[PDB]
Amino acid sequence: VNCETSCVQQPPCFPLKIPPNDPRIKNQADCIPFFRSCPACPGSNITIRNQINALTSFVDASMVYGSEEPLARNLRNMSNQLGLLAVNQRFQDNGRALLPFDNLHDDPCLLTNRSARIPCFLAGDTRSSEMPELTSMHTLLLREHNRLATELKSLNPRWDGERLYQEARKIVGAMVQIITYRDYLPLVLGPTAMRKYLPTYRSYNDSVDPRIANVFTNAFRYGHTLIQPFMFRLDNRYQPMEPNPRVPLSRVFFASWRVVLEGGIDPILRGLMATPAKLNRQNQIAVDEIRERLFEQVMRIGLDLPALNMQRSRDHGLPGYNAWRRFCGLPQPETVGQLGTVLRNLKLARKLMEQYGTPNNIDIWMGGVSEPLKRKGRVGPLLACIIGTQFRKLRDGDRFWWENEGVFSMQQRQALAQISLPRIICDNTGITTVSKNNIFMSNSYPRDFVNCSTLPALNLASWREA
Amino acid sequence: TCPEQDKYRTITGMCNNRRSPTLGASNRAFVRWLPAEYEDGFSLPYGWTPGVKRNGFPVALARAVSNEIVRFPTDQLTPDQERSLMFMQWGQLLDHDLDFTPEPAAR
Ligand SMILES: *[C@@H]1O[C@H](CO[C@@H]2O[C@@H](C)[C@@H](O)[C@@H](O)[C@@H]2O)[C@@H](O[C@@H]2O[C@H](CO)[C@@H](O[C@@H]3O[C@H](CO[C@@H]4O[C@H](CO)[C@@H](O)[C@H](O)[C@@H]4O)[C@@H](O)[C@H](O[C@@H]4O[C@H](CO)[C@@H](O)[C@H](O)[C@@H]4O)[C@@H]3O)[C@H](O)[C@H]2NC(C)=O)[C@H](O)[C@H]1NC(C)=O
Ligand code: HEM
Ligand SMILES: *[C@@H]1O[C@H](CO)[C@@H](O)[C@H](O)[C@H]1NC(C)=O
Ligand SMILES: *[C@@H]1O[C@H](CO)[C@@H](O)[C@H](O)[C@H]1NC(C)=O
Ligand SMILES: [Ca+2]
Ligand SMILES: [Cl-]
Repeated sequence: VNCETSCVQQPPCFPLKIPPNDPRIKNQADCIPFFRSCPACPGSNITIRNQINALTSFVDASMVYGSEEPLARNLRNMSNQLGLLAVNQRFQDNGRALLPFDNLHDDPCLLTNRSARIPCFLAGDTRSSEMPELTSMHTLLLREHNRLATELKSLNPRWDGERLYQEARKIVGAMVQIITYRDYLPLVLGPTAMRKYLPTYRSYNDSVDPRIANVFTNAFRYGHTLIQPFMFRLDNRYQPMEPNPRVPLSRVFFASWRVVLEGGIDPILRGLMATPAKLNRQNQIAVDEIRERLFEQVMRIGLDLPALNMQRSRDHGLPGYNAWRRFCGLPQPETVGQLGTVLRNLKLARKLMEQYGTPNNIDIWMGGVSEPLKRKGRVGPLLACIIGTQFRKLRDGDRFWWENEGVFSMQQRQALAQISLPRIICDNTGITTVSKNNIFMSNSYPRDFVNCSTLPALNLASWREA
Repeated sequence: TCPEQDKYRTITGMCNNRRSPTLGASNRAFVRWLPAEYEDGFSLPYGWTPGVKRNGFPVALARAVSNEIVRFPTDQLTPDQERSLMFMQWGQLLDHDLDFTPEPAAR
């Protein structure tokens, strides 16, 4: 149109307008770029506007393998019968594999460092290069597939390229499910909400709708409150790696060159393990690195992620705070005093009432992250409900869930239960000292760290087809 | 279509549910847990037309709400003593396994 360079409000542009006395954007004629999420039924008078999911809802490691067949076929190593994923042909991380470069028309990763000439990476998801911390996670999973496919070749020399790929895909897909539902989710929802929304798994239910809810796309953006203003990198002895140990986040966005040229995925992964996350507090919601300086290097102006979240919820036509409270079976505050009781914060309730006028109008993300966190959890009652309800549907409505009868054998499940994220790091990086379980809880060195020698690897003896 | 017996997942996600093979598959519409709330009832988002109130109250600018509620001094950050930054980063990685909402390109 462009929505990226213009402030005129015409389809499909819905740009964020600038209020008087803005701390950063002094020009009131300016605006924040915003494309409306394109509808599933374009230009229809009959159907209520709804948005599209480009990925598989299932926890099936589609961020690694892809959600479309042309893309999935391009991500594979098609040269041999080993069933590997394609690796970077120009650069390596100390002998270890890296994600292949993407051939894009307007490549944002080149704009981060102009003399570096390092383009964005190619993975199952298009956002792989958004931040080096995410890239490190993508690369780690790519190496895991290749490591598994190699060991499966030893156990079964009869297996061809197709068989080896699919079997390794099945394991990595199971690995992500285990780390999510055993290690991650209990620490998000807390013990109380974990038992309510995710009780013990029985078996596959073909009557459970496995689709992603529209609200979840905005609700699961709670993690934007956990983001630290810096990217942290440490050497093999877990000390601030020089000369850039504490890099501002506005200068790491799409900075794919920092992985290729400035060390590798090892210093980044050691940082994520030994650095505390940001705590969500009612007067400390989200840092200015994403609130003022989001994609500052690759855009005309820096974006406001929390504001983009609230704009998107309106774009998606999502109901307000109280409507989702009622949905969850939670009380709906009418007055400022009642909102204060719900939030344990009358000061915050006032500020919310100043903006919205009614708790009915509060954007889902805003009212969600505003709620006091559940005991031993990192979300309030409302977010726990939406996130919890979603992940059960993804579990019970998945025919290829790892615990389901017929997906794996008894000994295969018994071996798969032994996997952990720290162990995946041990097997695929040059790091010899990793976090104690739970990895998402362990954040201090050397108190919460153990050697890789004390941690056993995945036993693939049960995958032998004798 | 669908095959009566399969061993692995399809890339698109098709055939995971036998009775409705498009559920959970890529490039399909989101499911709604509540009816959508739009300015015109079906298409226009709230804050599109100036002066039009949502539920009897003026619509606040998303940036303005971000300025008054979300904004805080960076050096005042409270570090989580019980969570690692990997707790955050796995969240994004997992989010990118579940959903991506597409947008039109320019022009
Ligand atoms: C396989 O799973 C499905 C789906 O389970 C759901 O998702 C799970 C992940 C989990 O979250 C679970 O809690 C969910 O239920 C199961 O099928 C469901 O069974 C329940 C219980 O039988 C059904 O609830 C009933 O819904 C009836 C429909 O009436 C209405 O529907 C409206 C439109 O959506 C809605 O506005 C209303 O809220 C209401 O739901 C309703 O007539 C029933 O009324 C009850 O009657 C009981 C006595 O007969 C009584 O005790 C109770 O007080 C109440 O009056 C009841 O609410 C649900 O509709 C089913 N969902 C689907 C999509 O089929 C199934 O049980 C699972 N099977 C196995 C093998 O485990
Ligand atoms: C590494 C830190 C993170 C980012 C950088 C980042 C950025 C974004 C952006 C720009 C969007 C689009 C917002 C818009 O509509 O304009 C976005 C959307 C989503 N997020 Fe963000 N995010 C970072 C961090 C996280 C973490 C840790 C998350 C998980 C707890 C998380 C969630 C999400 C989700 C689910 C979306 C919507 C996905 C979709 O396209 O449907 N983010 N993120
Ligand atoms: C495919 O695998 C072979 C042998 O392991 C390797 O030499 C080659 O680099 C791989 N090809 C790609 C494009 O990843
Ligand atoms: C960009 O990358 C180059 C390496 O090609 C490096 O020399 C330079 O310092 C980087 N630019 C800055 C200042 O970030
Ligand atoms: Ca998926
Ligand atoms: Cl919804």
